[PDB]
Amino acid sequence: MQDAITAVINSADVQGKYLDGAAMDKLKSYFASGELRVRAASVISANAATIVKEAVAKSLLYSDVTRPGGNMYTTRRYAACIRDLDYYLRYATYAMLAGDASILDERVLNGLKETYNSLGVPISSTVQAIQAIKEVTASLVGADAGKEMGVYLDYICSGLS
Amino acid sequence: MQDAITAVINSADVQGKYLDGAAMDKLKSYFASGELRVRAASVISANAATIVKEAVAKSLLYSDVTRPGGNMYTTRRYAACIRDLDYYLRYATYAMLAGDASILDERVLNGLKETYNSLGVPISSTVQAIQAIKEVTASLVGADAGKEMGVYLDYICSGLS
Amino acid sequence: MQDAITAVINSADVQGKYLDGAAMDKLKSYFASGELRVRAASVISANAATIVKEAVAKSLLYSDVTRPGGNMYTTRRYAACIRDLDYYLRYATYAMLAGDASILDERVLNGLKETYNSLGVPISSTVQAIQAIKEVTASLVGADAGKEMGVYLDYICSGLS
Amino acid sequence: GLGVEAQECRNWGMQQDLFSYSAPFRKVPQFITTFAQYDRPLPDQHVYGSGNDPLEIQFGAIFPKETRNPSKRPAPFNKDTKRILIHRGPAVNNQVGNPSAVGEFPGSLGAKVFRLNGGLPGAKVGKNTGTSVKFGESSTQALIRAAYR
Amino acid sequence: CKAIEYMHRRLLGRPTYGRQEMNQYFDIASKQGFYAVVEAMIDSKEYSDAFGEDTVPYERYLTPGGLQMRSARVGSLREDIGQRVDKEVTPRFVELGQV
Amino acid sequence: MRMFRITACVPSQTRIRTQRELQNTYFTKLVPYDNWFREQQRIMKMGGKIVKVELATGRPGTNAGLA
Amino acid sequence: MRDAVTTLIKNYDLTGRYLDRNAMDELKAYFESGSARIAAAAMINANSATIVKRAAAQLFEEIPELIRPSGNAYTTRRFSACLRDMDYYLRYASYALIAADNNVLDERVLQGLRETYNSLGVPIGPTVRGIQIMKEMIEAMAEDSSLNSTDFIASPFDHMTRELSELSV
Amino acid sequence: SIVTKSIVNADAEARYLSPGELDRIKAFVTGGAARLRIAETLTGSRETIVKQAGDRLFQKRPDIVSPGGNAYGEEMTATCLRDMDYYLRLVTYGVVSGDVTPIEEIGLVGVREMYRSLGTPIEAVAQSVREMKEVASGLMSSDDAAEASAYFDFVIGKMS
Amino acid sequence: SIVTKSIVNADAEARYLSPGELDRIKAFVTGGAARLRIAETLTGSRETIVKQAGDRLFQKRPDIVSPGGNAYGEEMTATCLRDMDYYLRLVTYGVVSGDVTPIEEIGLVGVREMYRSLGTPIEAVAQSVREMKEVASGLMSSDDAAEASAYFDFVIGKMS
Amino acid sequence: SIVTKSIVNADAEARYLSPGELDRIKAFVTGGAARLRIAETLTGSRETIVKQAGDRLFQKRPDIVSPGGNAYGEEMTATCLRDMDYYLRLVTYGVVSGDVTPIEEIGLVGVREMYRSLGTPIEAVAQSVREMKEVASGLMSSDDAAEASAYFDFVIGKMS
Amino acid sequence: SIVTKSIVNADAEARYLSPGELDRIKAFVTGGAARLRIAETLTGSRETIVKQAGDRLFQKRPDIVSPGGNAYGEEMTATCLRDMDYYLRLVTYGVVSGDVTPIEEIGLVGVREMYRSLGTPIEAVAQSVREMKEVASGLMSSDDAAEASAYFDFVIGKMS
Ligand SMILES: *[C@H](C)[C@H]1/C(=C/c2[nH]c(/C=C3N=C(/C=C4\NC(=O)C(CC)=C4C)C(C)=C\3CCC(=O)O)c(CCC(=O)O)c2C)NC(=O)[C@@H]1C
Ligand SMILES: *[C@H](C)[C@H]1/C(=C/c2[nH]c(/C=C3N=C(/C=C4\NC(=O)C(CC)=C4C)C(C)=C\3CCC(=O)O)c(CCC(=O)O)c2C)NC(=O)[C@@H]1C
Ligand SMILES: *[C@H](C)[C@H]1/C(=C/c2[nH]c(/C=C3N=C(/C=C4\NC(=O)C(CC)=C4C)C(C)=C\3CCC(=O)O)c(CCC(=O)O)c2C)NC(=O)[C@@H]1C
Ligand SMILES: *[C@H](C)[C@H]1/C(=C/c2[nH]c(/C=C3N=C(/C=C4\NC(=O)C(CC)=C4C)C(C)=C\3CCC(=O)O)c(CCC(=O)O)c2C)NC(=O)[C@@H]1C
Ligand SMILES: *[C@H](C)[C@H]1/C(=C/c2[nH]c(/C=C3N=C(/C=C4\NC(=O)C(CC)=C4C)C(C)=C\3CCC(=O)O)c(CCC(=O)O)c2C)NC(=O)[C@@H]1C
Ligand SMILES: *[C@H](C)[C@H]1/C(=C/c2[nH]c(/C=C3N=C(/C=C4\NC(=O)C(CC)=C4C)C(C)=C\3CCC(=O)O)c(CCC(=O)O)c2C)NC(=O)[C@@H]1C
Ligand SMILES: *[C@H](C)[C@H]1/C(=C/c2[nH]c(/C=C3N=C(/C=C4\NC(=O)C(CC)=C4C)C(C)=C\3CCC(=O)O)c(CCC(=O)O)c2C)NC(=O)[C@@H]1C
Ligand SMILES: *[C@H](C)[C@H]1/C(=C/c2[nH]c(/C=C3N=C(/C=C4\NC(=O)C(CC)=C4C)C(C)=C\3CCC(=O)O)c(CCC(=O)O)c2C)NC(=O)[C@@H]1C
Ligand SMILES: *[C@H](C)[C@H]1/C(=C/c2[nH]c(/C=C3N=C(/C=C4\NC(=O)C(CC)=C4C)C(C)=C\3CCC(=O)O)c(CCC(=O)O)c2C)NC(=O)[C@@H]1C
Ligand SMILES: CCC1=C(C)/C(=C/C2=NC(=C\c3[nH]c(/C=C4\NC(=O)[C@H](C)[C@H]4CC)c(C)c3CCC(=O)O)/C(CCC(=O)O)=C2C)NC1=O
Repeated sequence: MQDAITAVINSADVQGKYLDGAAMDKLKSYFASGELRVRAASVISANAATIVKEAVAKSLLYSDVTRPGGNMYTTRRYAACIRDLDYYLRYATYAMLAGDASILDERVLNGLKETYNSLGVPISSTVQAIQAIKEVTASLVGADAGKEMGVYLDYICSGLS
Repeated sequence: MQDAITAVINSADVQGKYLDGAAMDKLKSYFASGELRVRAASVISANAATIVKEAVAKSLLYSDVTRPGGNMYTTRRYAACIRDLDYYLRYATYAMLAGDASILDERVLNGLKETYNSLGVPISSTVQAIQAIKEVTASLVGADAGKEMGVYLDYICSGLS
Repeated sequence: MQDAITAVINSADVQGKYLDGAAMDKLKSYFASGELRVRAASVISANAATIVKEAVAKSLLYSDVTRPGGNMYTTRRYAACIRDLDYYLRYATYAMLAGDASILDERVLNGLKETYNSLGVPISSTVQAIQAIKEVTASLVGADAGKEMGVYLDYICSGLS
Repeated sequence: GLGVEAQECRNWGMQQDLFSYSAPFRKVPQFITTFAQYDRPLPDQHVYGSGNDPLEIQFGAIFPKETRNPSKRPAPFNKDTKRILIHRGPAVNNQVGNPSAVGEFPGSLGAKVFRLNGGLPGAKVGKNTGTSVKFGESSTQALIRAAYR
Repeated sequence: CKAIEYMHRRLLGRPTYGRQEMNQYFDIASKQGFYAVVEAMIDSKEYSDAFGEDTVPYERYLTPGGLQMRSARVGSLREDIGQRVDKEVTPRFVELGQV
Repeated sequence: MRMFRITACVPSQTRIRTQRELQNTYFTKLVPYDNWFREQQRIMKMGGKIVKVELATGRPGTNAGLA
Repeated sequence: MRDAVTTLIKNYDLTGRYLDRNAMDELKAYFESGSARIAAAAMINANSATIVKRAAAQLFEEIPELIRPSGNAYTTRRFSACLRDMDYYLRYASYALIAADNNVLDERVLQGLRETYNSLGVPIGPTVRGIQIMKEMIEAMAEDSSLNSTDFIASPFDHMTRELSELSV
Repeated sequence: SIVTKSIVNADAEARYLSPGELDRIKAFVTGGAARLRIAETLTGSRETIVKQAGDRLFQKRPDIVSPGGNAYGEEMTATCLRDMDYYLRLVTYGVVSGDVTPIEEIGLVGVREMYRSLGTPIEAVAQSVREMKEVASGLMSSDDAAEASAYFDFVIGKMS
Repeated sequence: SIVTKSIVNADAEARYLSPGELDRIKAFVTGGAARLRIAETLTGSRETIVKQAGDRLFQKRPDIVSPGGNAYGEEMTATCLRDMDYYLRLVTYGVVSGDVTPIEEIGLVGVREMYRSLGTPIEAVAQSVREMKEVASGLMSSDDAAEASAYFDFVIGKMS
Repeated sequence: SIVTKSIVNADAEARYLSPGELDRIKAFVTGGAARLRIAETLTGSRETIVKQAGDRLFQKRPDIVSPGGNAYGEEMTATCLRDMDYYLRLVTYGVVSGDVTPIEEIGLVGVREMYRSLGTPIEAVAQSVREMKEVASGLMSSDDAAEASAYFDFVIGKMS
Repeated sequence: SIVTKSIVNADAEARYLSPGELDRIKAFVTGGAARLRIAETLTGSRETIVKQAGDRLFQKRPDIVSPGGNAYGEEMTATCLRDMDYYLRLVTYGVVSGDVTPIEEIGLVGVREMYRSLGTPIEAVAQSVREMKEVASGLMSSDDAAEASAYFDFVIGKMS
C-alpha cells in the first residue's frame, strides 16, 4: 500500500528528482493532519461495532433484503453482510490514517465487484449501507475527520459501482 | 428453448440413433399430458390480466413496496412490475406447453438476478408476488394443472434465489 | 441527471411529502445562486478553449508527458487530451449550472477510471491538469462561482483518482 | 497437478489457471466467483465472454483485455439465449414485451433523438436564391454532427 | 466479435441479444467483409423500425452492468433504490408542544 | 459506381404519427446499384409505391468499369 | 449436495413458507419410493464393476475407433481412465438415485465436465453414449430383478445426458 | 426542470448552453418566486382541494362510487382521494420545476396500464384531476391559476 | 417441434399462443400415434430405404462412382450412405416432432458451405434425398406418405 | 344425482338397473373428472366470480342498490352478495352431481315465495345469476363453459 | 388472414412457406366453412342483434341518448346504430378471415382519436361492443359464440 509520505516519495522518485518545496508542503500538511487522523482512528476503533450496528439498523433492517428471498435472509448471510461492513469500516480507517486510498484499491476493490456479481450481492444496497456507515462515522467523529473518512468510504462505493 | 419432444429428439440425435421404444414412450406420455397442458394454457391466456391483478392485490398492494419509497411506487415502476408479472405468467405458460424449463433458463432467468440488482428491484417482494401468481393460477386452473404451472413458477423463484 | 430542484423534489417524493419549509428554503437558495451560476456558465462558454489552453500550458506542456515517451506525445494524443479536458470543463459547467454532480456521475465518471487504467492515461497528470483548469476558471470567473466550479472539478478529480 | 493425483472435474479451469506462474496477476477471485456462478443461473454477460462487452461510456471501445489483469468469465451460452437489456425509455416501451413500441421515442427517459423533421435548406426553389438567413440550416448541421457523434 | 458487438451497439443503440445475431453478423463478416457487415446492420428490419430514413440512431438499451456503473455511484444514486426509506416525521411531543 | 435515383411514396399503416412525416412519406434518394434491390424490396414490403426510378450514374450494359 | 427432501425444504424456505399439503405429499412420495431406491442402489452396488465392464464392451463395439489408433482409449492407460470415468458415472448415479435429486449429480459431476474433457481432448459424445448404455443395462437388470418401481433410475442418467450432451438442436 | 432539460439538450448536441438557453434559465430562476407561491398555495389548500374535487367527481360519476364501482366503499374512496392527493403533489412538483418532467416520470408513464390493471376508469381519474384543477383555479388569481392550468391540462391530456 | 415453433412465434409477437396454434397442437397431440407409426416404419426400413435410394442415385449419376467423382471408392460410397442414413434419421425426427427445425439445425443450415469444403455435388445429394423419398413413399401407406413427403420435399428444396 | 335418478327410475318399476340406465351411470362416472375440474375452478374463483358478478349486477340494475331498493345499504349489499355466494355453491353442487337436483332441493323450492316475502325482485336475482354464469364461463374452456351454462340456465329459469 | 401473415413472414425471411405454415393454411381453409357459417348467422341476425344491443346500451347509459348527449336525437341515435352495425360487420369480417387484421385495418386504428374528435365516449363505445357480444353469444351456439368472442373482446380491449 501507500500512505501520503510514500505516495509523494514515489511520485518524486519515478521522475527521479529529490524532494522539492512543493512535495515538502504536502508532507507538512500530512503531518499537520496526523493528529486528527490518529484521534479519528482511535474513536472509530472504540466504536467499530456500534457504527456498523447503527448503519445496518438505519439502512438495511426491515427492508426487502432481510426478508425471505432477500440476500440477507439466512443468519449466515446476515453475518456475511456484517463482516463486509466491518471490512469497509476498518479499511476506510486504514486509508484515513495513511492519507491515501491505495490500500482500499489493492485490498478491497480489485475484484470485489466481480465477487459480488457472482454471489448476487446487491451493489446498490451495499452502497446505501456504506453511506449509512459514513453518516454514523461523521456523527461520531466530527465534520473535519468525518469528511476525510467519507472520502474513502465514497471511494469504496465508487469502486464497487 | 427445448420442449419435451425436442429434448427427446436431441438426446437421440446426440447419440446418432433412431427413436427407440423409450423415446416413443416419452413422446406418448407428453402427448397424453398435452391435452391438459393446452387446456391450462388456453385458460391462462384468456384470464391473463385477471391473474396478475389478483396476485398484485394479494401480495404488493397496500404495502411499503407500493407506498412512497417503495420500488413499486411510481406509476412507471408499477407498470413495469405488472409487465414483469405478465412475463412470468407467459413464460410459465410456455414452459408448461413445452414440458421444460429450458426457455426459463435461456430467456427468463438469464441475467435476471443482476438485472434486478442493478435496477434496485426487491427480490423477496418479487418472489412473493410470483408465489401469489402461482397460487392464483392454481386456484383458477385446478390442482393438477395448478401444480404443473407451479413447477415452473417455483423454478423461476428458485432462480431468483 | 438531477439539478438542485429535482434533487429536492425527489427527496420529497421518496417520503411522499409535499414541499415543506426546508425544501422551499433550499429551492430559494438555489434560485438565489442561479444568477451567479448562469453568469459563470456564460463566461466559461465564452472562454472555453482559452481555459484548456492555459491549463495545459501551466500543468502539462514542456514536460515528459509532452516529450516523446509521454502520454501526450503524438499529435493524435495531444488532441485526445485536449478533447478530454474540454469534456471535463463542459460537464463541470453543466454540474455548476444544475447545482448537482449527478450528471458528472452518470455521463462522465462512470467507467472513466477504468478507461484511463486500460488506456494508460496518467491519472496524476490528468488530476494536475484539472487542478490547473480549476485555478484558471477561478481566476477567470471570480470567487464564489470559481469556488463552485472548483467544487465540481474536485468532484471529477476525486472520481478519477 | 493433473498427473500427481486425481483431479476433480469441478475446479479444472480454476486450478489450471492457479498453478501457472501468472496466478498472482489475475487479481479477481476466480474460485469464489465460479463456485457461486455454478449455483446461480446464467449471468448478465455477452454470449462469447465477459471480455466481449464494451464499457457503456460515451465513446471509446474500452474492452477488458484478455491478457492484462485476467478477468475472463466464460459461460455456457447456447444459440437461443436472448439477453435482458434495460430500456433507456419507459420500462413499458421495452420491445421484448412491447414489440410494436420500437418506434416510440424515449421522452425524457432515454437519450435525445435526432431527425430530419425540418425541411433541408435548398430542398425547394421556394427560396429563390439569396436568403442568407434561411433559418433551417443549423438544425441540419446539428443533425449531421450528431450522426457523427 | 468485439468489433461487431460495438458496431451493433453503435448503429442500433442496443447490445446484441445473443448468439443468433452474433452468428448472423459473424457469417456476414467471414463471407463478405466489413462493408457488408455494416450494410447488414443498417438494412436489418430492426434498424428500419427503430429508425426510419430520417432518424439518427441512439442508445436504446443498456446492459445491467453499464446501468449499474451509471446509476450506482454515490452521486446519481436514488435514495430509495436499495435502501429502507423511513418517512421522517416530527416528534409527537414537539407537535404537542408546538403553538 | 452505378447509382439509382428513386422517388417513392410510402404510407403509414399502423400508427397515426403526429410529427412531420412528409419527408419520408414522399421523397427521392440516391441509392447505390448494389443496394437498389434490397431498397426496392423494403419499399414494397412497407407498401410504398415506386413513382420513378432512373439511373443517375453510369450507363446501361457496362461490362467493365461500372465501379 | 441436496437430496429431494433438502431441495424441497430449501424451495419452501426461499418463500419462507411452512411445509404445506403439497410438501407433505412430495415428502410422502419420496419416502414411499425410498424402499425401491435402496433396493436399486443395493443391486447396482452388487453388480457395479460388471455393469461398467459390459457397458464399455458394448460402447467400444458401437464406436470402435476409441481403441484403434487416434482413439481416446488407445493405451491401456487410456482404457483404464475411461473405465474409471464410467465407474464414477455409475457411483454418482447411484448416489443420485438414493438421494432422489440430481443436484448431488451436478455439484460433483457435470459442473466442469466439458471443460476438463475438452482440455484432455476427450470426446463428449461417446461418453454420453456409454452413459446411456450403462443406464440401459441398469434398467434391464432392475426389470429382471424383483424391483416393483424402477422408473426413477432413468432420471439421473438422462439428466447426465441432457447436461453433458452437446445441444444438437 | 427547465435547467435539467436545457442541460440535457446541450449535452445531446455536445455543446455549451446557448445564450438563448441561458437567458431562459435566468428568466426561470428570476420568476421562481411566483412558482414557489403557487406551490405553497396548493400545499396549504391541498386537503380542501382534494375533498371538494372528490365530492364534485363523485356527483358527476356516481357509478364509480356506488356499489359495484371501482371506488365503492369507505376504504376504496379513501384510496381514491389518496390518488387525487398524489396527483396534486405531482402538480406542485411540476409547478416548482417549471417543467412537466417530474409529473410524467412519477405519475404519467404507464398510468393507463396501472389503472387498466386496477380496473379504475382512466377517464374517471382524468375527470377527478379536472375537478381538482377547477378547484385550484378558483383558489387563486388568474395568473397563478393560468400557470397551474398548464400542468393540470398536461395530466388530463395524458390520462385521456 | 410444432410446440416450439408456435411458442417462438408467440414470444416474438409478445403474446400468448393463438387459439389456432392451440388447435394445431391439439391435432398434433392427437395424431402423435400416426406420426409415431410413420417414424417406426421409417426406422424399420432404414437399411433398405437408404440402400435402394443410393442404388438409384448411382444408376442415375455414374460420375459419383466414376473416376474423378466425389464419392470414388468403397469408403466414399459408404460415407455417402452414412449421409443418407443421417438425413433419413433427421426426417424421422422431423415427422415425429411435427417441425422442420430439428431437421434443419442438425443438417440443413449452412449445408452448402459444409459440403463445398468436401466438394460433393449439392444437387447430387438433393437427388439422393429425392430417391430416398420415393423409396419411403413406396414402403409407406398413402396418406402418411404425403405427410412425410412434405418434410422430404422441404429438405429437398432447401438443400438443392 | 344421475345415480339417484337412475336408481329411482329402476325401483319405480321394481326391476334391477336397466342397460340404458347403466350406460348413463357409466357416462356420468367417466365425465366425473371434468365435473370436478369445473367445480374446482368454480370454488377457487368463488371470490372473484361473486365480486365481478355483483359489480356487473349493481351496474346494470342500479335501482336495486339505489335508496329505496332491496339491496340498498351496506348490510343489504352484503346479504345480496351472500345470496350470490349461496347460489354459486349450489351451482358447484349441481356441477359435481351431474344434475340440478341439489340446487332444486336447497335453493330452488319456494324461492319465489321466499323472495316475495323478503321483497326482492326475482328478475333481479335471475339477472345476478346470469352475470355469475357469464363471469364463470369466462374463466374456463369452451366445453366447460357450456357444461356449467346448463346449471346456470336452470337457476335462471327457476328464478324467472 | 393467416394466409396473409404466413406469406408476409415467408417474404420477409425470403423463402417459400414452411411445411408447418402450409399445415396451418390448410387447417384454416378447412375451418373456413364453419367460419362462414358463423358469419352467415351474424349477418342474418345483424338487425336483431343491433337493435337489442343498442336498446340495452341506451338503458345502461341513458345519458348518451339523453338531451345534451352525443346520441341524443333521432339522427344521433341513427348514427350510433350505424356505428354498431359497422362494428358488427367488422366482427363478421374478422370471423371470416380467421384474424382481427381486417377489423384493425378498417375500424380499430385511430378510433380513440376519431371518437375524441366526435366527442363520443370510448367507454360508451366499448360497453356497446360488449352488449353486442352478449347478444350475439346468446343468439349463437356456445362454441361459435366462443369463437366470435375473440373478435368481440379484441374490439372491446382496443376500445378500452
Ligand atoms: C425474541 C424471542 C427475541 C427478540 C427478537 C427480535 N429480533 C429482532 C430483529 C431481527 N431478528 C432477526 C432474525 C432473523 N432473521 C432471519 O431471517 C433469521 C433466520 C430465518 C433470523 C434468526 C433479524 C434479521 C432482525 C432484524 C430486523 C428484520 O427482521 O429485518 C428484534 C428487533 C430489533 C430491533 O431493534 O429492530 C427483536 C426484538 N428480542 C428479544 O429480546 C428476544 C430474546
Ligand atoms: C414486480 C413483480 C416487481 C417490480 C418490477 C419492476 N421491474 C422493473 C423494470 C424492469 N423489469 C425487467 C424485467 C424483464 N425484462 C425481460 O425481458 C424479462 C425476461 C423476459 C424480465 C424479467 C426489465 C428488463 C426492466 C427494465 C426496463 C425494461 O423492461 O427494459 C421496474 C422499474 C424499475 C425502474 O427504475 O424503472 C420495476 C418496478 N418491482 C417490484 O417492487 C416488484 C417486486
Ligand atoms: C489529458 C488531460 C490527458 C490525456 C488524455 C488522453 N485521452 C485519450 C483517449 C481517450 N480518452 C477517452 C475519454 C473519455 N471517453 C468518454 O466517453 C468520456 C466521458 C465523458 C471520457 C473522458 C477515451 C474513451 C479515449 C480513447 C480514444 C478515443 O479518443 O476514442 C488519449 C489518447 C489515447 C490513445 O492512445 O489514442 C489521451 C492522450 N493524456 C494525458 O497524458 C493527459 C494527462
Ligand atoms: C474448428 C476448427 C473447431 C471448432 C470450432 C467451432 N467454433 C464455433 C463457434 C464459434 N467460433 C467463433 C469464433 C470466433 N470469434 C471471433 O471473434 C473470432 C475472430 C476474432 C473467431 C475465430 C464464434 C464467434 C463462434 C460462435 C458462432 C455462433 O454464435 O453461431 C463452433 C460452433 C458452435 C455452435 O454451437 O454452433 C465450432 C464447432 N470446434 C471444434 O471441435 C474444432 C476443433
Ligand atoms: C383531411 C382534411 C383529408 C384527408 C386526410 C388524409 N391524409 C392522409 C395521409 C397523409 N397526409 C399527409 C400530410 C402531411 N404530413 C405531414 O407531415 C404534413 C406537413 C407538416 C402534411 C400536410 C401525409 C404525408 C400522409 C401520408 C400518410 C401519413 O400520414 O404518414 C390520408 C390517408 C392515410 C393513409 O395511410 O391512407 C388521409 C385520409 N382525407 C380526406 O379525404 C380529407 C380531404
Ligand atoms: C489373446 C490371445 C490376445 C488378445 C485378445 C484380445 N484383446 C482384447 C482387447 C484389448 N486388447 C488391447 C490391447 C492393447 N492395449 C495396449 O495398450 C497395448 C499396447 C502394448 C495393446 C496391445 C486393448 C486396448 C483392448 C481393449 C479394447 C478392445 O476391445 O480391443 C480382447 C477383447 C476383450 C473384451 O472383449 O473384453 C481380446 C479377445 N490380446 C492379447 O494381448 C493377445 C495376443
Ligand atoms: C470413457 C467412457 C471415455 C474416455 C475417458 C477418459 N477420461 C480421461 C481423463 C479424465 N476423465 C476425467 C473425468 C472425471 N473426473 C471426475 O472427478 C469426474 C466426476 C467424479 C469425472 C467425470 C478427468 C478429470 C480426467 C483427467 C484426470 C484424471 O483422470 O484423474 C482419459 C485420459 C485421456 C488421456 O489421454 O490421458 C480418458 C481416456 N475416453 C474415451 O475414449 C471414452 C469415450
Ligand atoms: C380516484 C380519483 C380514482 C380511484 C382510485 C383508486 N386507486 C386505487 C389504488 C391505487 N392507486 C394507485 C396509484 C398511484 N400510486 C402512486 O404511487 C401514484 C403515482 C404518484 C399513483 C397514481 C396505486 C398504486 C394503487 C394500488 C393500491 C395501493 O396504493 O397500494 C384504488 C383501489 C383499488 C383496489 O381495488 O384496491 C382506487 C379506488 N378509483 C376511481 O374510481 C377513481 C377514478
Ligand atoms: C354508438 C354506439 C356510439 C355513438 C355514435 C355516434 N357516431 C357518430 C358519428 C360518427 N361515427 C363515426 C365512425 C365511423 N365511421 C366509419 O366509417 C367507421 C369505420 C369503421 C367508424 C368507426 C364517424 C366517422 C362519424 C362522423 C359522422 C359520419 O358518420 O359521417 C355520432 C354523431 C356525433 C355528432 O356529434 O354528430 C354518434 C352519436 N355515440 C355514442 O355515444 C355511442 C358510444
Ligand atoms: C511529433 C508530433 C508532434 C507535434 C507536431 C508537436 C507539436 C508541438 N509544438 C508545441 C509547441 C510549439 N510549437 C511551436 C512552433 C512553431 N511556431 C511557429 O510560429 C511555427 C509555425 C511553428 C514551427 C514551424 C511553438 C512556437 C510552440 C510553443 C507554443 C507556446 O509555448 O505557446 C507543443 C507543446 C509544447 C511541447 O512541445 O511540449 C507541441 C506538442 N509535438 C509532437 O510530438
